[PDB]
Amino acid sequence: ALNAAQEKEVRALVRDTLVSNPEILEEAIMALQTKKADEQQAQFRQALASEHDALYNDAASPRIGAKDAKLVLVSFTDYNCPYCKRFDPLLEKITEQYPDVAVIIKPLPFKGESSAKASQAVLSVWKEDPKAFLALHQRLMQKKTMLDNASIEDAMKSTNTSKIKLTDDSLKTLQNNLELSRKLGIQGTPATVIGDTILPGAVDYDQLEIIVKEQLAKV
Amino acid sequence: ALNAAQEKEVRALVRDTLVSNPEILEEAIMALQTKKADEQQAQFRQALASEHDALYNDAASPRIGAKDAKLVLVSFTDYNCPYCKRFDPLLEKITEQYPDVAVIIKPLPFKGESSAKASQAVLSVWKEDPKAFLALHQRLMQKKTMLDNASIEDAMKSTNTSKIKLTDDSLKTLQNNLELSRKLGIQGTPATVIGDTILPGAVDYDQLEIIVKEQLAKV
Amino acid sequence: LNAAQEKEVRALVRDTLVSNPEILEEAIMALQTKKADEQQARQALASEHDALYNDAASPRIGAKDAKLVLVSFTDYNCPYCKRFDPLLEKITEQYPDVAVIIKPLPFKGESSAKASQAVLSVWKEDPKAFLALHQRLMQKKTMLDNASIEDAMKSTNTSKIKLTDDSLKTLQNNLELSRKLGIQGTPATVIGDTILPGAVDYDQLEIIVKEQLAKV
Repeated sequence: ALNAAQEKEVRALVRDTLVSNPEILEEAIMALQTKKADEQQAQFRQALASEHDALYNDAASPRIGAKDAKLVLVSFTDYNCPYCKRFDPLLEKITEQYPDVAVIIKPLPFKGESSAKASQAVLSVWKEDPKAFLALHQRLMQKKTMLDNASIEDAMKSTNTSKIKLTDDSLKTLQNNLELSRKLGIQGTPATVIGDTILPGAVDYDQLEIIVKEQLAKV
Repeated sequence: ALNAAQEKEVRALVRDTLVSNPEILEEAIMALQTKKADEQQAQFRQALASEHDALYNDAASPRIGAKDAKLVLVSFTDYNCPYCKRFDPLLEKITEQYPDVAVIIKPLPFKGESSAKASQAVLSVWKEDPKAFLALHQRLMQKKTMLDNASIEDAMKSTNTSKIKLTDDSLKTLQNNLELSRKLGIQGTPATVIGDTILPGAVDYDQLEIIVKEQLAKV
Repeated sequence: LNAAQEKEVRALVRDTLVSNPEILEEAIMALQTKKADEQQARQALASEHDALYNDAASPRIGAKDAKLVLVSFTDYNCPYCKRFDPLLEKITEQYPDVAVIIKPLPFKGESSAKASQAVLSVWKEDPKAFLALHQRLMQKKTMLDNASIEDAMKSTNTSKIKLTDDSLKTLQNNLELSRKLGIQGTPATVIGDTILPGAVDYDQLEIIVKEQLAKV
């Protein structure tokens, strides 16, 4: 053992050490990144059921894939999130390889104004010209640099959506995405809803393919 | 209480433990998501506790399944609700496949006049002749268009309950269900209490099996 | 100290966190403000001068006394990074006055963090072997996994080198760095006072390097 008083001082040092040096946390996160484990969460079934219509029946939420689809994934993502930029082509590839599968995008504004603006832009484009959304979506994901208004205008120009107005209705959609994320325990991106579980972060295509196939099976 | 060299060393052992063993972090994350999920559900669970006798001990509320079941679902349903019609067979299937599980029906007058009349009919049947309840319950639930005077009467004719009087007392039980739905936050049908969670809509058999199995284990 | 007590501290770290998730929620909050403190889209590369150019743990391709040092933020699993790396190398080959520092990033997932651990670990212990492993991992056309990484390290005489936990500290520093410079994707190359935001034609790259080299 060790002094019953020393025990409680170690417990406090665990708290003070982590909160004061978040690089410790971020390195621990880096360490967890090297472990190939899907960290699927089932803590939120009730909340997912309770929010079914907000997840899957919101016409303002862009869709990649078939409206006909048998399985719909919900991607909570941020156009400025580096892991998001890399995880999205995997999600896209699922819909290409499994046409029975579609992905609903829920953009989030976590990394600031330009995230909010990009979110606004794609949501607006989706509402006015659904078929032009995917190109703009991809173009934003390809930006290697922190977005700003200039680089968003460029993305819209090179994807012929520059003439589409960013609307106020789209911001209501964005605030829904946010409150919805709040309720599903989603505090980081990318988070992916696949049936009853949430995939709290990005995974390898191999792991994603298996998870889709298992849920695509259940229906 | 603890020297400076050991404070210095407990602090360094925080970083090392977490970075060397990311699994600790993963546990801590799950623990947190569980905390979140539980806190978001606390109001609902308090209500479930407060309305326990109205939920589980009202002899006027019909039951499908063993009176001594280990687990009792509570189905808030409406005979004119088309999703209730798709879902009810799944709830029945659970009692068929899992004899330790029973379902209590809470009929609701949500969709209109014939919803109140249909609820009154099955509640009235249940109390006079419980054995005769289920065939009528099934029959009304099978009807595809909204019920009216004639189809409720035909439903009772084909299930030999036509000669059972629809009581005023049966309406006390109906009003009780309304009260119960308000206090539990049930603002639509179907809704199912399963242990300490509530399914707020129709879900496929598999997803319902998983919740029932899980809640059955915790007993 | 005291090896027995040290065992308990380790188990306390786990039990304290798992039994009180609120500590983790504070810590994430603390991390949030950290990421806020850093994020920023002729600005921040200047502040981050020592991080950029004087990290011993950061691998270098080219002369140690080079007059121009490009900084390559890159990912071993990123196809555009795989195609662009040979071009940055060719620059050092054709312009021995130009060196390239490598900042591996984990953006494309679990193998990217491992590939990054391997090269940073090899650079600390066996710097002579870094370049061979770097090109090897960059020349694989499939997603890295544990097998192809081990296979790549055998081929380059580095299979006896442990992938350290300390190299993750460096990998997290690269994450910090890219936040402060507004680098959200790969490849991205720092050249003088400007950041080249993707894969470009060699001819284009050459022109920019040649001008910055003359600015010195």
